[PDB]
Amino acid sequence: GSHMALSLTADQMVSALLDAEPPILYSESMMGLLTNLADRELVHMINWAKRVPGFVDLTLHDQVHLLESAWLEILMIGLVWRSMEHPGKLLFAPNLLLDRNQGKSVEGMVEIFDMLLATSSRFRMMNLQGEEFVCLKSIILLNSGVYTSLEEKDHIHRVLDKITDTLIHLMAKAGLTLQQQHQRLAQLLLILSHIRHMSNKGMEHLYSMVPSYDLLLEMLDAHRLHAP
Amino acid sequence: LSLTADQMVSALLDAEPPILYSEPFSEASMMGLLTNLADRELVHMINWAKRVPGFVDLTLHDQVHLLESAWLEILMIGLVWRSMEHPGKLLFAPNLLLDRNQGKSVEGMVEIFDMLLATSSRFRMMNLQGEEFVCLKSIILLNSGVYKDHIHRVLDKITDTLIHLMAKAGLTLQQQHQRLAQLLLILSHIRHMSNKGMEHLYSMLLEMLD
Ligand SMILES: Cc1cc(F)ccc1-c1c(Cc2ccc(/C=C/C(=O)O)cc2)c2ccc(O)cc2oc1=O
Ligand SMILES: Cc1cc(F)ccc1-c1c(Cc2ccc(/C=C/C(=O)O)cc2)c2ccc(O)cc2oc1=O
Repeated sequence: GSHMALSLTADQMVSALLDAEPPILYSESMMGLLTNLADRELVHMINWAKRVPGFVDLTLHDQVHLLESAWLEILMIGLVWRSMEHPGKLLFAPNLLLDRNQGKSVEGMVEIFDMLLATSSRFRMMNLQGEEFVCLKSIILLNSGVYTSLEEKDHIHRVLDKITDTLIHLMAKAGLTLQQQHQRLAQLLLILSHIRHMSNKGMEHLYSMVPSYDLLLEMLDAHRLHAP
Repeated sequence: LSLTADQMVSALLDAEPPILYSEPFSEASMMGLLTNLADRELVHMINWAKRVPGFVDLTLHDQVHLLESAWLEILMIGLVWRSMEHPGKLLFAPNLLLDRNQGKSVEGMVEIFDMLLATSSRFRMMNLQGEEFVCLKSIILLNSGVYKDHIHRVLDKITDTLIHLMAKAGLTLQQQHQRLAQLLLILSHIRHMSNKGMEHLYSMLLEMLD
């Protein structure tokens, strides 16, 4: 059978997102290594993205739009998640744990590094859970590009409300008061604005030294050819 | 800090800057007109910043950084608010209502226009209220240069304040959290616009604060 996204309970949404997680990939000149990693991560992101409840309900063209706006933020949230148990360090991959100082070997890279580090330490001191993380990553995929067919927008927003509900359930089951539930949610959603900022600074940097709409369309298209 | 939700709102409503006026247009004239308008609003913005509860308690360094980081986001949300009832147009001032065609007269400008219009169309579709608006505007000032325990206390207070307005208007407990989220996710898109806007402006405080 098939569960429509707007029918999911909070626990079924959490279970769907946890089950969709991509694996942690390994690293194979700093930049060449990072690009290869991202490239490989990308193929997996696509598989993940189609398992986000509500995503395949959209037109294909709308799917690519959302993925074109969100892809670098998604890479980044994952990076900051992996880096959480390693203060001062970015875990690009387990064989590629880089610190602030190595970052200074690439011009302008330290600033983004420091932004990424600060986001990671904020997640750490907030004690972000795995179950919250997956909610935030999905929110990113659905939200980044939604402000740039009226039924598609409404549907995307209704799925966003569902993940929000799911985040509130997690916080209520963790014992937070209503005030605390609202404040932590707000705090998590503001971190998302900073992740957007990081992404834009990241993109500026990449264009100055990248998946287009057309490649992501092709990669989305290619997914349908995968052997199950 | 000590204030109630009512007092916070009241304070925010009282601190609101005025709507300024602009002083047929060419490209260079339209941009001079927008520049001079924004220059004039920045003065009032600094003044409004100082009346935001919690802001002057920060160090002057933190006050300058937040404002330097957030000024365009603030200009932009004020614009999107003003333009809300004007489908397909940006109300930069009552005497400077500009349509999508008018923005095509400067290289790169129209892309930002569309993004501003979408934001504005989104606040209309949501029925953004004045009191919610002022809360969001203050969240932007406190959030945009944030990444310190004190900033986050004020933020939590504004969150609480937004929720109380929502409660006051009869929204269920689920509707409240849903709406709060929908609004703070708009803040992501406003940050993005600011970034795009800054990029374009490179393709060309200490006093009022101290
Ligand atoms: C650290 C950094 C600085 C930038 F300034 C731009 C991007 C990054 C960055 C990369 C590096 C990166 C390098 C190249 C590309 C290019 C992709 C492509 O060409 O398809 C993408 C990311 C990254 C790679 C893998 C990953 O899991 C997370 C990451 O998070 C980041 O913030
Ligand atoms: C529409 C736009 C496109 C850009 F690409 C950059 C900024 C804007 C923009 C401006 C125009 C603007 C033009 C010049 C300057 C400053 C120039 C300078 O200091 O030299 C600032 C704003 C603006 C002006 C007043 C206002 O209330 C809101 C506004 O919102 C915007 O998004």
